Amino acid sequence: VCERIPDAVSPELRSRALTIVVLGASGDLAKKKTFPALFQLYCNGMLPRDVNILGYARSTMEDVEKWKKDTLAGFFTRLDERGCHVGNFLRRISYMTGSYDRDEDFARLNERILRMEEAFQGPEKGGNRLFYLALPPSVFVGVCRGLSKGAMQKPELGWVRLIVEKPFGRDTETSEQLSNQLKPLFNERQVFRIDHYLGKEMVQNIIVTRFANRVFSALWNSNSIACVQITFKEKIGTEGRGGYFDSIGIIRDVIQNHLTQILSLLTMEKPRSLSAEDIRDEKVQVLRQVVPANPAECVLGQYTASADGSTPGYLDDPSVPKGSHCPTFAVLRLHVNNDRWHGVPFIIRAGKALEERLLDIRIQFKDEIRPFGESTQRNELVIRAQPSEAMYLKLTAKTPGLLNDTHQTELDLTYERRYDVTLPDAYESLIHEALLGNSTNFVRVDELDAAWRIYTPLLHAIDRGEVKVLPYAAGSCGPEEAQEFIRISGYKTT
Amino acid sequence: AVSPELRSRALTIVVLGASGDLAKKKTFPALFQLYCNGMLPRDVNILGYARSTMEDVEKWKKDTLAGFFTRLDERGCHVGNFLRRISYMTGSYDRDEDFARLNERILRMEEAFQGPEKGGNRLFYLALPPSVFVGVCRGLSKGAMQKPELGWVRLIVEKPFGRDTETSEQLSNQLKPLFNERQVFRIDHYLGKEMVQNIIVTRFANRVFSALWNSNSIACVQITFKEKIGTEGRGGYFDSIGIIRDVIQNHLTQILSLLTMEKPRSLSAEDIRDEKVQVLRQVVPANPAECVLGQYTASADGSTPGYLDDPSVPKGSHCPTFAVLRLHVNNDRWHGVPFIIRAGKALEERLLDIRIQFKDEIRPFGESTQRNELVIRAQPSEAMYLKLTAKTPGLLNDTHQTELDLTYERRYDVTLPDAYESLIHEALLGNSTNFVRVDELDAAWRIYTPLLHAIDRGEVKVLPYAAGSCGPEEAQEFIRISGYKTT
Amino acid sequence: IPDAVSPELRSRALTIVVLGASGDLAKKKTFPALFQLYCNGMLPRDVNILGYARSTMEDVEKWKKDTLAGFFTRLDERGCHVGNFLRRISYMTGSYDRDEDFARLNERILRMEEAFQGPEKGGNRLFYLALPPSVFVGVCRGLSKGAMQKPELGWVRLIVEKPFGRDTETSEQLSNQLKPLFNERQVFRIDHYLGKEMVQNIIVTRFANRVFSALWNSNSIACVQITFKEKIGTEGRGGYFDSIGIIRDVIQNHLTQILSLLTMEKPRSLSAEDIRDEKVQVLRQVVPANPAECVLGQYTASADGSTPGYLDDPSVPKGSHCPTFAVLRLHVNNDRWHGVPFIIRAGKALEERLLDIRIQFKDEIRPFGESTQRNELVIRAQPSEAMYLKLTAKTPGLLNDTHQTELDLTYERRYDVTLPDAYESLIHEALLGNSTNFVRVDELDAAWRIYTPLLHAIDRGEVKVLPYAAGSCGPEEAQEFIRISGYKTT
Amino acid sequence: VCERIPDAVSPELRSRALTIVVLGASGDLAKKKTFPALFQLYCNGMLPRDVNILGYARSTMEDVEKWKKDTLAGFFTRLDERGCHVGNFLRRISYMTGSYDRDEDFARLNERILRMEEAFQGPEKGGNRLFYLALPPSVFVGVCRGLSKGAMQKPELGWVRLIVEKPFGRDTETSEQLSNQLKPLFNERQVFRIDHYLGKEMVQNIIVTRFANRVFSALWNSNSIACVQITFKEKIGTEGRGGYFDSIGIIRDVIQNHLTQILSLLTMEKPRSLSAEDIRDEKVQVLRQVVPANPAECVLGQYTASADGSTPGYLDDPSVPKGSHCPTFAVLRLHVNNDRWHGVPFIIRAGKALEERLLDIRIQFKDEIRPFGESTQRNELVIRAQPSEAMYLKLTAKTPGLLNDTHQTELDLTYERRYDVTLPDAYESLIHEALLGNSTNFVRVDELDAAWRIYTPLLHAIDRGEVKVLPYAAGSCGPEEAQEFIRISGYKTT
Ligand SMILES: [Cl-]
Ligand SMILES: [Cl-]
Ligand SMILES: [Cl-]
Ligand SMILES: [Cl-]
Ligand SMILES: [Cl-]
Ligand SMILES: [Cl-]
Ligand SMILES: [Cl-]
Ligand SMILES: [Cl-]
Ligand SMILES: [Cl-]
Ligand SMILES: [Cl-]
Ligand SMILES: [Cl-]
Ligand SMILES: [Cl-]
Ligand SMILES: [Cl-]
Ligand SMILES: [Cl-]
Ligand SMILES: [Cl-]
Ligand SMILES: [Cl-]
Ligand SMILES: [Cl-]
Ligand SMILES: [Cl-]
Ligand SMILES: [Cl-]
Ligand SMILES: [Cl-]
Ligand SMILES: [Cl-]
Ligand SMILES: [Cl-]
Ligand SMILES: [Cl-]
Repeated sequence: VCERIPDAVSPELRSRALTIVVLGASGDLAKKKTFPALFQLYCNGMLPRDVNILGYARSTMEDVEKWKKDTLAGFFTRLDERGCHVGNFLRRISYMTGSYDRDEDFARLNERILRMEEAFQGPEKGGNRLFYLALPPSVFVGVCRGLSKGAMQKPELGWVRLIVEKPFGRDTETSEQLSNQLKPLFNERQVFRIDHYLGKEMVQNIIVTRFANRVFSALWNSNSIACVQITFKEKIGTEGRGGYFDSIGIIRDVIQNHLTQILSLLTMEKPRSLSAEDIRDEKVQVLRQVVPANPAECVLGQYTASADGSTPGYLDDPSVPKGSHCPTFAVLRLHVNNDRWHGVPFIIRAGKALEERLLDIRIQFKDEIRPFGESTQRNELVIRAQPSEAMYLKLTAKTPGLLNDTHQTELDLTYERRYDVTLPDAYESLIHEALLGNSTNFVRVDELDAAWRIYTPLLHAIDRGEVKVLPYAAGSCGPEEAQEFIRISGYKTT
Repeated sequence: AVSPELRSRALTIVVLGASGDLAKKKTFPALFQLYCNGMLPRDVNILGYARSTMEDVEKWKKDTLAGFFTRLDERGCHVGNFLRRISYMTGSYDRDEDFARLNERILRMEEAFQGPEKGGNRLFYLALPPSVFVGVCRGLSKGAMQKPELGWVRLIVEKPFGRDTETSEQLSNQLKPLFNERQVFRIDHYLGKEMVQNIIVTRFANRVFSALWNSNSIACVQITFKEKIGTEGRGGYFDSIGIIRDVIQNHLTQILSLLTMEKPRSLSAEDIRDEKVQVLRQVVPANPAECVLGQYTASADGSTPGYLDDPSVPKGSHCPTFAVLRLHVNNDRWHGVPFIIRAGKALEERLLDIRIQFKDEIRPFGESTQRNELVIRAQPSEAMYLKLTAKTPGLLNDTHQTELDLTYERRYDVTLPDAYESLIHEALLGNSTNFVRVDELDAAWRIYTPLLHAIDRGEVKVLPYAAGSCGPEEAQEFIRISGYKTT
Repeated sequence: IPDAVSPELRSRALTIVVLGASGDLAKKKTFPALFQLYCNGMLPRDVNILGYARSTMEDVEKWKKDTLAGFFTRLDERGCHVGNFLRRISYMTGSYDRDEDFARLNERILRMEEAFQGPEKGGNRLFYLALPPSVFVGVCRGLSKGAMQKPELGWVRLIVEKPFGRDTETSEQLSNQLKPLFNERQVFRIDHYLGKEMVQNIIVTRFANRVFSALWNSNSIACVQITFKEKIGTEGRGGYFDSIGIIRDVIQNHLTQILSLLTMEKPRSLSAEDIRDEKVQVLRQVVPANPAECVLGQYTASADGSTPGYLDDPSVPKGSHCPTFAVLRLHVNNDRWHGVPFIIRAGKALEERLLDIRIQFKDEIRPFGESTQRNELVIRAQPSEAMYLKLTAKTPGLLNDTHQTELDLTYERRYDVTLPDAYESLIHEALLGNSTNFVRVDELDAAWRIYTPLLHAIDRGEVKVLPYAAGSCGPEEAQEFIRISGYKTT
Repeated sequence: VCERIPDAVSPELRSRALTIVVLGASGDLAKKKTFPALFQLYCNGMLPRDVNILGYARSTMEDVEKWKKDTLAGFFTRLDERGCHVGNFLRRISYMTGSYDRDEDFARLNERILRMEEAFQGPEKGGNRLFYLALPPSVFVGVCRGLSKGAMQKPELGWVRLIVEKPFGRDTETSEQLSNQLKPLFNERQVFRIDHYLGKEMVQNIIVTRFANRVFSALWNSNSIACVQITFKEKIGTEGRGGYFDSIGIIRDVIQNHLTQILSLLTMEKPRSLSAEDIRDEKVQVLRQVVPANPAECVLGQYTASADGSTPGYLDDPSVPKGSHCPTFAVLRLHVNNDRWHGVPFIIRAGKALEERLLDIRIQFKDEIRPFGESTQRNELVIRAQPSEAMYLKLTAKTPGLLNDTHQTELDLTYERRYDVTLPDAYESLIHEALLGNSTNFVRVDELDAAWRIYTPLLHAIDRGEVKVLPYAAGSCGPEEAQEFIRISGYKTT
């Protein structure tokens, strides 16, 4: 049932105007993730009453109000509680057809931004501008140069922040050139490199789990931990738009960015404070100590057609080039060369067209050899980030009853069972943090370099045809070689 | 489903003191459950031996005895068949003629056995008043024993085991020539509770608890016993015992030994009992300065009368119905770790739990965090939960306290056995691990005797508290000052 | 003399200006260290050492030969180089407050820089400020105003000596007065303890070895003691001391540097800022010393009469309550050091000359009990630079029976090395642009924050100052306080 | 200079007569080790004034006084301080010719002992009789049966203790049969199985080093220790008497007994007390958790002639059978399957005809990866039991002086340079402890079984000709394959 939206905007966003410009408003990401997150933040009353959401793309628009009502509003989610606010929120959105390379079209955008900023009834003159760059990577530097050249606020009249989306190059060299191309354009402080995993409720809780608790603090090192596994599983393939993926692969898409962020949070030292800089300095520090993934210590897969025929093979896609050896699956063994993690194996898994949708972290502890031996098995801390948010500790306990034996049990915490809260999407958090000027859950220039350095030797070997890409039926668990590799790497299954 | 060892030879379970409140309320019901579980042989001989000159045994068995049996909605059809196994005998606890009469009957039952071995195993359950104990033991040893190489003889013995080190040592010396330690099964029913039996698994089958179980990670250990009930009617018995001798010396010291012991050499009985004795021998004797005592007064409204309002209770009695103690374990694992042992009657709730409180993680969260805590609740509802700090779910960067819970009533369909089912079974299976050993008993009395003597000399102050309240206010301040951080 | 000069010192001119050349510190510590670095071939042979002071001396050559050269040490090996080195020293009478005199200084440095036969046209300037604290900001303003080297023609580095204020407020003031004058990068705040061979080895002992690394936390360590003892009193310079006290003189600076190196976390690298960031970090977690957790002393005359009482000095004001002795219990509020007591000791007119670090480990209760006692890692920085670990071992022979033994390392026995003075290292490091063994602006603030509440309680007459005979071990109350604080002896 | 002997006999030995019977007095072990140790114990005033030393053997005597003066006294050591006491001590020794199998001669042995016991002027009647069995293993059970049958003291009139020398079988089965053959003859308490390593100053200090000190206690487990090495080196070969060695080998001679005792003391848990059975219970406990040595994880050698010709080859000995594959050298990798030692490699080395005489223990700790990396190396705890008794900890420190580099240093303790004490021979301690009834430094029946169980699968593989025995020149460091095996096993060289 429909209810009033509070004026709960952060006080640091009240005094001056607010213009959120979504560059690439026509794009799949903006319609599926950006505009829905803005709607939820508006409904939560976390954005000002008078925000200006400006869509800008090359798409010509015959009816912006039909696009807003039919296309945009279709992707909004809590419509049984917030369906009434759709109209009011959409009243805040405006659209603009413009190029990503022509200066006049960038003078147009700024003139509209000035026009909206002048409409403000609050105390301070000027305005704060947040730019969401949801564009194809071929136009990125074009937009950045254009925005920096003449879409910036006057000095001492409001902050200008830039939310930037992946891809961030294809390896160390291509990424480094993009970072150098952006260095004269904007300060590091104004760039907000999005990796949506850093906005997931269970990824945001890693740092608390680890450093607010002595139980995990005392155990979080090579003396107690035997193996660390990071898993990404998807039932969906890379169909329709599979030619886009052929150029990327599973390592560049999921492993380099998303699962390396989880790796940095799980392996970092305790931060000097909970400041952004202090947290990101520990993230860079550990990533700089990860030995580059080696081709011998990995397994790759590419999905074939499903047992029945429902899901077609990866190569059946017309966008996919003939005889492509692009991996849709990868399992890697990683080593962190420091005194906390010496000898602890890190198993990173990511695959498409698998048996289930999964995102979890598995901290498997050493066995307690005596006095139980075979009557016991490795404890494990499991943090499952999706489908259902849960954290559970797997242990051994006496079989309940008159029978004197052991069994495996769990000390569980299930978020759907424990809390009434309808959790926010990763993009709600991240967009909010960017408005609150909080950089901790945003990839730093050096944090990005450190990530590419782990995977580039491997990515290049793959691209040279040096690493074998094994087939697997869509809907199966992946190649059989992968489970043997996982076993041999150090992970004891349950 | 009987043990193959129990199949071969006759089995005679003799309950000495069958007319007593313990036998009817705890022994016979546990025997019924083992019989129903098919853990006892079908041709088992349960022989009640007491001073009661009762006329109608069949009426006693049907009306009195059967009334205390529990799963009658599931296994109450077997009442008749089980009761058909029970026989009764009037006899004295001091006359050889009455034990000769006992040996005579057990023999007439053993000879009736249709199995392979011509002898017969004897388990004696001594549920007697302590003034007749040595009398019975001498009588049973003199002429109620089984012939060599024709079946074992096992003696289950109930508390009290003296009142201090000297009186207990006396009793152990009186029993030494009568039976060998292996034959003696000293019952402490806490060692039969599902959560107490899981201590050893929790601690030594898991690296998570193993790594953390020492002074580097643990800040404080608390053992709690709470009862809403007072000395309701039978206050004259309690007056002579007190809360330390009743609960703390036996029950909570068993929990203390299992929580503080080193890792055993194996899961054998003596290897486990050797570690229990070892730690108890390193507990510094409780000091009168490091304790708080209470005696309950009438409840705020009047429902529960005061301890001294009981006519069985002598005038001006300074008997403690409540006690909180701080204990120190003088070894390298537990150096500096405070142990808080709590036991009281007429309190706010029924509770039996263990609290392992870990050190605070000072940085980087400071006030945004609080000590982790591993809580093991043995009753009212068998639970094990680990208290932690986590980010408040949602669109806010704050912290909150959460739990990684395991609740046995929610997780399992198993209707758990009574403490006496386990122990009686273990005694038939000849497993001594959950039975107080002669030296284990001495080590326990040595911790509390200096304190008990100080109390008995009128050296320790016994503070009043309203029945139904949390006890004296001095106790919570003592707990705080002892090392335990409240939430 | 070898050509062991660093290549950055070679291309450009080098001018080392010693401001306060007539001062006791200059003749006793600065000029002797410069001589050793010249002899070692660590300084260019065409170096310009310019003494700048208020002294109106007539004969510089006599001052250099008789006064200066008298304090030089290896003269059985380097006596022949005295002449050549002294030929590099020049002197210049001038004020610390007149711009014309600093202009005259700038004028001289430029004439010297123009005389250089090397490739570059500019010149590197190192200024050693060995001045009384009342003229400090005067000199800094004058030097910054017009004694600086042109842009892209050489670095300007400033070596600054203690006192750095008298508490947090006075120190903060001085740091703010210097902020617009020089970039922190150029400022080299000297604390000579960071140049001592045993203090320089703390970081290696601790983080290059798993034996000490595994043991360096509250689980294994029971007590940490830092000791400073001197047989010498004020002896002549009492009024000079009266205004400072033992805490401001030794404890706040010297022993807090040892405290930071002993308590810091493992650095991200061996870079200056990575090391100095861990030093600031721990100091920011030391709970401020409390007046209840300390013992103070002031020496009286020695049992016989040899050493007179502190108050017998005419420079010392009548009825002065200045402490010549202090023992303190300090707490470091972090997860590595929670519950570990830190006992910091410093006193004058005591039984012996000592500077050592004592890490006392927890007792192994069982199976030896009374047959054993706490292990101890002792690092003695002077009189005889050594490191030894105190342990329990079986009594050798047909007995059993335990005894206390040591696994020793004595530097004068094991090495033929004749170690450099603390000032040789640091002066060298300042020329090499290495800031790791120099007090950072924030590192200084963090140090004063520990002692200022206590220093103020002392200055308000709130803390009792107990007497002790010169040559004794100090007040008896101090030993009992040490015992009660957590330290056990035998 | 010559001085009076004190009456420093332990009070428990003062009360009743003492008869030390050396069975096999003509033997090389008695003349080289037993009688010299007795002389030192007599000189120390640790034996009664009126002891009776009775030599018993098969060897006919032509002049006992000449054997005593010329042969026996020749092996006595401190003759510049104790040369004057030689006469007085030798006056206590008597000799007896007799068999090791005929009862007739054991009745004579009992007859002489009672005669000596009756001569006692002290309080208590009867006598304490210590039997030192220095016999060839073919007569062992013969002697034990004879001594038990009728050379035992009357009940409640004095203890009868038996010192028994190696060999204790050749594997588990042969050892077990010998222990069962002795079970009805004597109680375990009365048997004192000698392993002379348990009498060495540095071996006796292991237990103190480890459990009286928190520095070593905290560090003594898999979290800090990377590798543990036990070394035995001898310059001597099997010169003249090779026939006896051929039947034994280096594993049965040194590794199974001597170095496994060092292994048990280095790996055991902390004892419940310093009582004999509390210490011996921990020794059995760890030995019962050592995985049996595997043929794949070992290197064997047999010495050839020295580079010059001084020391001849092992096979050049006529006592040595033709084409013998007996190992004079062995290096093994051992694993202790418990939570303290999981993953820690144990390297056990023993060889004859090597470069030097050595007996040392090396406890190599894990590297400290950061911040020093290559500027540092693994710390090590070295306990050298002979030639010179030193204990030293190897560490990294700053190079003294101006130079800001690192170097390797030591925190040393050398016993000849820190104590004035002329240390006793291993046999002085052990004989003394046997008189003082202290069993802690004597192999227990179960401790012996646990030792054989580690080496028997390997010994049998060797005896079946399944393990390769590599040659090495006498005086060299052994086969080159051994140093590569040591490296690969986990030990990082100096
Ligand atoms: Cl197809
Ligand atoms: Cl989901
Ligand atoms: Cl839950
Ligand atoms: Cl490459
Ligand atoms: Cl004790
Ligand atoms: Cl909750
Ligand atoms: Cl649950
Ligand atoms: Cl016992
Ligand atoms: Cl008492
Ligand atoms: Cl703080
Ligand atoms: Cl010195
Ligand atoms: Cl010494
Ligand atoms: Cl030395
Ligand atoms: Cl203040
Ligand atoms: Cl005679
Ligand atoms: Cl005997
Ligand atoms: Cl044997
Ligand atoms: Cl054992
Ligand atoms: Cl085992
Ligand atoms: Cl030697
Ligand atoms: Cl030495
Ligand atoms: Cl055993
Ligand atoms: Cl075999």
